[PDB]
Amino acid sequence: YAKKRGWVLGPNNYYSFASQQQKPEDTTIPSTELAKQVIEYARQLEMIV
Amino acid sequence: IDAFRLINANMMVLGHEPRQTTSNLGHLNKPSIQALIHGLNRHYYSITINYRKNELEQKMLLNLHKKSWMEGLTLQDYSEHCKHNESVVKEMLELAKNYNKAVEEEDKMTPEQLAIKNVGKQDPKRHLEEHVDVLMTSNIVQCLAAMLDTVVFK
Repeated sequence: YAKKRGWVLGPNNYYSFASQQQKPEDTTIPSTELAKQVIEYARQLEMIV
Repeated sequence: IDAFRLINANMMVLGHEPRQTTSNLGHLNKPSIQALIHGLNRHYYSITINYRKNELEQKMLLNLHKKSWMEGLTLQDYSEHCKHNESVVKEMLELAKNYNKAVEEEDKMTPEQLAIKNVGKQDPKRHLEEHVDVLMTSNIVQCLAAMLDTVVFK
């Protein structure tokens, strides 16, 4: 596991790499696809005509 | 508006507006009872009116009256929009209270498909969905109008 992956034994301590990202801010990706979902409602509130 | 036109009194033994050339003179004017009592048709007669409509006068007449720029992309100011939807849900609530008893009692007592629930009624399945029809068009537009400015205005 030390030669393939990380887990480097140093001063009697392993070190596994780790992070995280952040995304609550994007109202923009539910802006385009929601606009598609609202129109395809109103497309189908008519058109069997 | 109407236009009239005097006929001579000497030609009262022959035709007055005679000599049928066409057959379009019958559906362009139908004189009502209040018109044929004063002078029609022994004194004067009526004449047909059409409207000389052309371009660069008629199209620009509507290119300036019933037009808009920002009316589509403008919010309905939710202080009274969702306040309006309160008084629409509550009234179709009462029509749904009215709808529950009405049809099912009528069908289970007598199957006549007829009288006083046919001659002078107003609570069919014509009244309960037009409030739903107004409530969609007022909101599906209003939902989608607030979707554009999220993309367009950053």
